[PDB]
Amino acid sequence: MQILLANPRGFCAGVDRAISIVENALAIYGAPIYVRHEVVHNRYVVDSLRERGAIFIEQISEVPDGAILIFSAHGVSQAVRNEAKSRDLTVFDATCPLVTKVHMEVARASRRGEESILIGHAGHPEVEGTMGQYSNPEGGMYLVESPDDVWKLTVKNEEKLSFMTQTTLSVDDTSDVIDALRKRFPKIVGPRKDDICYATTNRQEAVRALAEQAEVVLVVGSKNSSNSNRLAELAQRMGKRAFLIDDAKDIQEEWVKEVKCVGVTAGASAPDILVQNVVARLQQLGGGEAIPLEGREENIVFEVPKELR
Ligand SMILES: CC#CCOP(=O)(O)OP(=O)(O)O
Ligand code: SF4
Repeated sequence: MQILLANPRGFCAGVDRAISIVENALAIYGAPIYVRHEVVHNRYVVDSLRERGAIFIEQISEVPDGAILIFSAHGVSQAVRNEAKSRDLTVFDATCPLVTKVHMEVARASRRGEESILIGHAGHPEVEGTMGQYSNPEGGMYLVESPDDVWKLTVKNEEKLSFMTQTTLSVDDTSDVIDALRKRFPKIVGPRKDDICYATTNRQEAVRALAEQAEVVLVVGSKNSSNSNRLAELAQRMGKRAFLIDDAKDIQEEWVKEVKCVGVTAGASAPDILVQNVVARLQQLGGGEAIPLEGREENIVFEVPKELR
């Protein structure tokens, strides 16, 4: 059985930065370091940091006075930031710079009292954080997930309306939402295409290329990782069996029995050691040397804040 690896796969710049922010905090200050939300949506990363003394919480009321608190890479609402600010807390922010870019646009619209529409998935932490930058009661902030949602939306003033997107969506499904937004609201203002980041765009392109060759695609990523779920979904819609897996223990032999070509990729929150162990397991199940596919080269790095070198 041939093993193909998607390219690019695995860690993006925001996820490597966020992990480094928590590890460096641990190394500088010792345990415990409190983290608001999973720093990134990967069970192995989160367990690793927990075993080293990071304590992951959902609400600032779970953090003691005097504690060091880190915001996860997905970002936080103004209310959460204000709650940490009004408390005794030393705060480091691991929000990806490409999520903060979206937050600044929502802040701008809020200050103008002009309504905004975010395209994104209800209850995802990034959507909570981004919706949470809008505070002006005179404007409005609305979430849509599908064209049907756009067809039911009514707003106060459609001549002054802008849109933003979550960073880890399906490029194709988002494009259909934006097409609806523009038909429904011809004066709506947005970015040229969406706020989907380079890493999400690039890993979707890479898994498309992988699924063209492979019969079965394994995506290394946790169940609550939006971008990892989008890679599996993309492969499934191309008619390949695709499985979202945390690690090699998840691989069921039946999924690859009699399969001549198996493809592996990884979401932007999955460490390469997990892919290495997946490949080892596929080799126990008959696979040969893993062959990386040619891919678009990535070169962006985001540095940790100077305070945490
Ligand atoms: C912030 C961020 C990021 C990329 O990985 P993730 O943590 O799995 O996040 P998503 O659930 O948004 O995909
Ligand atoms: S998936 Fe994109 S926006 Fe999210 S942390 Fe990675 S680089 Fe930043």
